[PDB]
Amino acid sequence: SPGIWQLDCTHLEGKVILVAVHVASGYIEAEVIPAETGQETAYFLLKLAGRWPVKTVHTDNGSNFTSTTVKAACDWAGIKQEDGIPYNPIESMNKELKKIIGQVRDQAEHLKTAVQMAVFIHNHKRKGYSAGERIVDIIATD
Amino acid sequence: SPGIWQLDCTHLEGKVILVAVHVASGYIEAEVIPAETGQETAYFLLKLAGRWPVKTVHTDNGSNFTSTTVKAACDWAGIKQEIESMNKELKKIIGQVRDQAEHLKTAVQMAVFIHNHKRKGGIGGYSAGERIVDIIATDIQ
Amino acid sequence: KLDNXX
Ligand SMILES: [Cl-]
Ligand SMILES: [Cl-]
Repeated sequence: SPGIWQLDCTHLEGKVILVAVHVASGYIEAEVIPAETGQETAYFLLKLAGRWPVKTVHTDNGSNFTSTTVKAACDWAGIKQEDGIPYNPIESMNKELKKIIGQVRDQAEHLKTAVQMAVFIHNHKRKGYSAGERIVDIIATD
Repeated sequence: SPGIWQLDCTHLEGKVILVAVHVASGYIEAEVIPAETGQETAYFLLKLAGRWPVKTVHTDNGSNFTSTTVKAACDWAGIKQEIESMNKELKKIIGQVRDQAEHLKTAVQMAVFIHNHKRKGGIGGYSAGERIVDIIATDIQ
Repeated sequence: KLDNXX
């Protein structure tokens, strides 16, 4: 289904990376944030929603998602929040993203740059179509 | 032409908004940064390139685009360095929602959302976010 | 206000 995303967090070098996965395509977007707060999480989701037509987000039900800033953001953007609901068979994608980050880490002075290089690699990898090609094909309305 | 973008700066409240416009669609992305630095520019371009198939970026030629860190980012991502209304439109939306946010950055991203999702014309029309996705999907196929 | 406000 084209409008369904899953958000996950992963912690590295003592920083936090918020990852949004477009479930149908495996396409990802990611940002390093200083901590898993309501306001940081809200701002991430507002940006994501401005970029793609986001109808539903599955979350881990962390306290950052139960916050009223996140709820305000989701209602403003018309996003339905599904807290603590798995769509079924991820920690692979976290271990994978961290695998790729580990491979490019020596090419960037700062972790945030390495994370973006890793996102680029991930979304462009042919598996035949890339995740980046699949998300657009799935979302296109004509 | 599917891989061409234009990047422009706007100054508001002593902050800088970097605005990337996908030329063929009018779709935008934007970020708010403290100052127009080579580091921030490179970071914005790698984020853009991991999301969309960016081949060419047209810019204002300022010193942020000349830096060795921007050249290293562009080399890595395969980007060649070699719409003014869209920016005035963005600025006007930002003004209209500005008071609904404590921070400039939240108003900027609301305006981005409003801009990319707004249908142009009547029944039969498209939003910029629909146009970009349709342009790229058609190009792949 | 959408963010920290309000
Ligand atoms: Cl999270
Ligand atoms: Cl600029």
